Amino acid sequence: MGNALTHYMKPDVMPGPDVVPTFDPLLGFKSRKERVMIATQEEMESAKLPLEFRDYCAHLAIAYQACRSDTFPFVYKCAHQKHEYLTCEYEDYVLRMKEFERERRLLERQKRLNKAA
Amino acid sequence: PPLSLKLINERVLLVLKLYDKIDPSKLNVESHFINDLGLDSLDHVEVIMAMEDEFGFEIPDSDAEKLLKPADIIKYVADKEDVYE
Amino acid sequence: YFKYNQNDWTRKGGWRVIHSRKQCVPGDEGYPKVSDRSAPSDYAARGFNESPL
Amino acid sequence: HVVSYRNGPPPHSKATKIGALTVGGAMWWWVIWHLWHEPDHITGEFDYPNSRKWSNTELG
Amino acid sequence: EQEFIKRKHEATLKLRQEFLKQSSNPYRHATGEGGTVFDAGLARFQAMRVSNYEHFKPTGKSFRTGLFAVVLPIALYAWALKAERDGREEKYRTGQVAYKDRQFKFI
Amino acid sequence: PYTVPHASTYKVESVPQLVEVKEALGRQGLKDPWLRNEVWRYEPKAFGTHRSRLNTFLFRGLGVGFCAFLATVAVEYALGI
Amino acid sequence: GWNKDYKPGPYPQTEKERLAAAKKYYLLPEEYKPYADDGLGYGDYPKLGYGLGVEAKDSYYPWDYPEHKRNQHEPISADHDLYSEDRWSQAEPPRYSNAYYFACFLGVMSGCLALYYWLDDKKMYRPVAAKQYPSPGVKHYTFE
Amino acid sequence: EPRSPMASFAESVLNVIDGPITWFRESIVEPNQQKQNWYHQRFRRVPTIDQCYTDDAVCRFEADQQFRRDRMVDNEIVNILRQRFEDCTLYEAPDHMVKCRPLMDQYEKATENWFIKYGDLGGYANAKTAYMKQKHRLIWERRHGPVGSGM
Amino acid sequence: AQVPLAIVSHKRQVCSLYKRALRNLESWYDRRNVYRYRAVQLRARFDENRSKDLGEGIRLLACGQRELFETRHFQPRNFANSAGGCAFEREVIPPDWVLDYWHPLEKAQYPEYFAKREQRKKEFVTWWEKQYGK
Amino acid sequence: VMTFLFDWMSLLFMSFVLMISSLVIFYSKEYMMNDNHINRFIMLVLMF
Amino acid sequence: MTKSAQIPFSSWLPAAMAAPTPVSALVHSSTLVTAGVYLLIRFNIILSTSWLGQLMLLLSGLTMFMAGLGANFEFDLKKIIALSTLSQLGLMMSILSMGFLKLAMFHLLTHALFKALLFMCAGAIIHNMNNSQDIRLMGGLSIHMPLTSACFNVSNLALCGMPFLAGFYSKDMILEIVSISNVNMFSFFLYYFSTGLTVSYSFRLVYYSMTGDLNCGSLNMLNDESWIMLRGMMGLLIMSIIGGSMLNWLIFPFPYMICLPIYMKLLTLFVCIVGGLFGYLISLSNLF
Ligand SMILES: CCCCCCCCCCCCCCCCCC(=O)OC[C@H](COP(=O)(O)OCCN)OC(=O)CCCCCCCCCCCCCCCCC
Repeated sequence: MGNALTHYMKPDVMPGPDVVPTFDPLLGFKSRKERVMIATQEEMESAKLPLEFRDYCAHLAIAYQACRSDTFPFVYKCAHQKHEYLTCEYEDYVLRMKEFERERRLLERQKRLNKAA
Repeated sequence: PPLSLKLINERVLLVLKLYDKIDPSKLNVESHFINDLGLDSLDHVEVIMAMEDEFGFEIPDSDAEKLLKPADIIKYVADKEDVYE
Repeated sequence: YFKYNQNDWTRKGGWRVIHSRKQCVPGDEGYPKVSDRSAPSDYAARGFNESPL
Repeated sequence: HVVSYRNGPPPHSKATKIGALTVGGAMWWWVIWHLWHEPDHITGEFDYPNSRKWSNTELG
Repeated sequence: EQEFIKRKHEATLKLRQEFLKQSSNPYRHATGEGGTVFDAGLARFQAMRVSNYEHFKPTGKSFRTGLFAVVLPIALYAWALKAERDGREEKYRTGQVAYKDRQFKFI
Repeated sequence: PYTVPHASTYKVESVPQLVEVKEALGRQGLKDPWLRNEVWRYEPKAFGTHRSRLNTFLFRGLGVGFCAFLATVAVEYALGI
Repeated sequence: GWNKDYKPGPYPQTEKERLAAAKKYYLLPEEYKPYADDGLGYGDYPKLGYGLGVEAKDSYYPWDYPEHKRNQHEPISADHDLYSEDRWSQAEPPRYSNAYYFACFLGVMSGCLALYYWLDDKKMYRPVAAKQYPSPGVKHYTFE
Repeated sequence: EPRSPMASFAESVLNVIDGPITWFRESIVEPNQQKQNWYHQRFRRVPTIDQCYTDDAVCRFEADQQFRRDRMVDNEIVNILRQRFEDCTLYEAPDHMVKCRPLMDQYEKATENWFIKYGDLGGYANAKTAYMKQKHRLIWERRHGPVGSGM
Repeated sequence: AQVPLAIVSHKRQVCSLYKRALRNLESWYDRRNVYRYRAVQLRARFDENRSKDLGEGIRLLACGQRELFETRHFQPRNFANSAGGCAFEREVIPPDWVLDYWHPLEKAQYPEYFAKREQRKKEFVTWWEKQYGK
Repeated sequence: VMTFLFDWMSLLFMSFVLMISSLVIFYSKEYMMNDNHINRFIMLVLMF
Repeated sequence: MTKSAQIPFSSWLPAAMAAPTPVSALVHSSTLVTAGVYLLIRFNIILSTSWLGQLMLLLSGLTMFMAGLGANFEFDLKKIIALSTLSQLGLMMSILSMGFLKLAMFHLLTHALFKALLFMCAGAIIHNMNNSQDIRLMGGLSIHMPLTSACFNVSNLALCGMPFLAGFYSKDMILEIVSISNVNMFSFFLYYFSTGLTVSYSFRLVYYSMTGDLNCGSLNMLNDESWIMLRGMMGLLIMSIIGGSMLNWLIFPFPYMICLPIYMKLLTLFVCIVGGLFGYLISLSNLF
């Protein structure tokens, strides 16, 4: 069982694994803010961040590396603000879930678009 | 470990007195297992296997035919354990 | 041996040490930093740039 | 190499019992200390959203 | 068949007493020159391993063993090597591959 | 083998497992001769029972661990609240 | 004793020569059994061993050579390498035939390969749209 | 500079390592050493196998030796370029997909040119064999077009 | 000074089948009470067939050996110190004449032991001359 | 080339394997004091 | 694959129980079984993109299933711990195929620590018992070895996944990162079942060797007066207690974020309790 089983059943309803949005944004025409980044590429390369961990909040990971190098090897003192970095990742994950859920609703709208004609 | 002949004698007579098909009386080291006692051909296999699970080594079939009394049982155990005192 | 008898460019058969770039966290000297030796000839010099020839 | 026949072990020394209580105390102290101070790893570090009762006006 | 087992047992007892006499000898040990007690079976095994050719005759079973054991894998393996190298040589000499997209440049 | 026991110190009726397998064999109508040989095992004084061995195995030193946990609670409140 | 003195001779073809060959190899006349002269046979050599192994022989017999499990003048088996305690010899006989083990193993492997590569195109996935990365020119928006 | 205790401990251990060796160099090894001069050995240009005659063997030796020496020189050309690419990979540890692509382009061009000059000659590569290879290759690019296009 | 004889009796075959069946039975059943109950059950199964004659006894012996081959455990319990176990012949003791090839300075560490060894060499050559002759 | 790598992964695993081997050898003296040539076992464990 | 004993070249470890016990500890715990994983940690860039990743994700999962079912059905202590090494290697190699070399290395170091202690224990048990290591012989060692039984308890629960141990800090992070990433249904079925299989054969080894009737034989020796073994036992015991605790804080410059649902997060603990009860209560033997 699972959602992939529904991907074997409803391909036009279920989006699938790792889907591109396939839609023009601002379809609801609300005030969607632009995701900006405080840090730039130069200090991102100076902090030796890998290509996988370059999210939209990599500066919290940069501050976590600063607190790691400030107190080493005793790195149990930064833990709470370490949790802060994880919460940013959690917020990013929520947005990903948001997009996926929005995707499903839009394909559901496409289903009644198939009932439009 | 360290063994002596009296410990082997005490162990063999103890586990033979624990056997219920033989009576605790009329049991001696020179007593024959076949005609002096009431054990049949199949109970000798149980006696030999009790010797095996006590002393920790298995006994072959022809050596089981060779042993007929507790005296050569003690001699057979003392041969492998190599006490000889 | 690893400080003054490294594999120089004049010979083959020393312990040729190649080192990676150290990371720079905030609180270090020159935190906005680009990697140096970005010219192509500066990689794997082994002391050729200081040669008298 | 002490040996006991048709019986259990000889009665152990003070050092082995004190060490056994030390091992059990250290292991259960570490376990209970980590269930008190960091109980967040067992349940989950963040609360999972349901993604079922989200409003359609927010998501468009 | 019981008397056959008894005769084999008597021969085994004679060979066992011969082994116990000869393997545990003071005077053969005391010379200091090492060696082996005289065993007929090891010598017969060694000379069977060395001098085996005189019992070999040209027979269709022996010819089939020598054909499908040695000559036939040599023939198919040489044919496979020749076919692969002929196809790769025709591809290499026709001009169907470039100097930059060529396998095994030794570089 | 230094301290061999007597033949009279082993009794079948002391161990309940030998009692229940002898009762099952009596229901079957048969008897086991070697049942007196395993009296020294399943002995409740030197060896433990099944329930006590599991409790002394899995929960061993848990009172000592809880006491050390309460000690760390007591000393950690003075340092960092 | 050399290789020319002690040597397997010709194939006997005679009951008297078979008896003399059995007397030569310390083998009882009923025991001796020469190889069939098919071109790859051994002329004047007994066919011994050839069971499921030398490990099938009992270790409780007082052998003169316990490292090979043989007597003193007992002749060596012809394929003594292949049937030795190193290779292809067992104590007990095997429970099944030789094809059963390979058949069960290849059946289990065929089933697991078919089940895994049938489910390769349908993989489990959490409800996550796409991982987000800052390539230049995304113009990507949040939900605020 | 001692930001963390681990870095301060590493600096202390590196100073304890660094002190006696530079003392032994600057106090013992660097005195009593004479100043001798050694030079990188330079070679003239012998005439190539093109000017050599068929029966001449005194000049085929010089052409074969300079062909072997040029093969050696190009071998550490390609080897040095490969070490430049590897040092690019180590120095740009999370970003070697951008910085090392032109260095990989020069390395691939050098390997292609090395195989065009020296490839398929074998173990016994004389100066005659590479010249016959170059003549046949230039004949093929005159008639049939470049190698790999077809024909 | 006897060696075992290669003949086998029907009593020997029934005894060996009983011993191997009980070994397979205790390899199948780990606990001692269950093993003793199944041993009395196997004792009843082997005691029920005592009254039969020789031919039916031979047929039942062959059927029991075949069935024990069918139900044989994949890892039977065996004693490690005996033959067939894991700990059988863990070390190989060389014969004592390598002690005869020691250095005299190496022989000086045990002089009483080597003098006792020389005395037992005289006793052994006397024993070999009176046992196996000249 | 004869090559050495010094990254954190290799150094950490190399330290862990050396610690494991030291504590197994300190176990192995009491385990193998009944053995004959313990020196053979320990030098072979060191080359391992 | 041939070095780390996978399908079908996995037969050389029950051979490797014929080695002496300290070098069997070194081989299975670290060194030769580990080396195959290290080369694939190096080649994870090729494996995460090629079809070799799918092939190893099938094959090491099959090694997990075979190893756990084997160690549930085997009656040999040393072979059971060799099958446990095989199950842990299959769990590590499967994680390696889907990237996650750091998680594979994190489980490798903790597995080397705890496995060695169990092998050092098992050998301490075998020395005190007559060499024979059949688990039907030793039955009641929880009283008779109050420190060896405690060390076996701690490292066995570390192999199980008792929470906040060195085994748990990497087994939970392996089993939840697979639950947030894309996984085949067969490989997702083979994972949780194998973790359940591991506490099943671990608690079966608990009931056989310990907490039961002693079945070894009429003459035996049993003591805990040896201490040269036990000092190294205490050293790896303190290391197995705080080993994943010191390592989780320094192997990860970027901690992996877990946002699973509550049932998939508690699935590994739930199958640990189900396999612990199922690997023990089935192993209880009564009459009839
Ligand atoms: C808290 C958490 C973190 C820590 C724990 C976790 C990580 C560590 C894991 C292990 C924990 C401790 C385990 C302790 C086990 C017992 C160790 C010990 O101290 O044993 C005693 C030892 C041997 O005693 P004995 O049996 O008498 O041996 C004969 C004489 N050696 O006797 C001695 O040690 C005393 C004599 C020592 C003599 C040498 C001292 C050092 C000298 C300099 C050596 C330099 C070597 C340089 C060459 C190699 C390196 C390049």
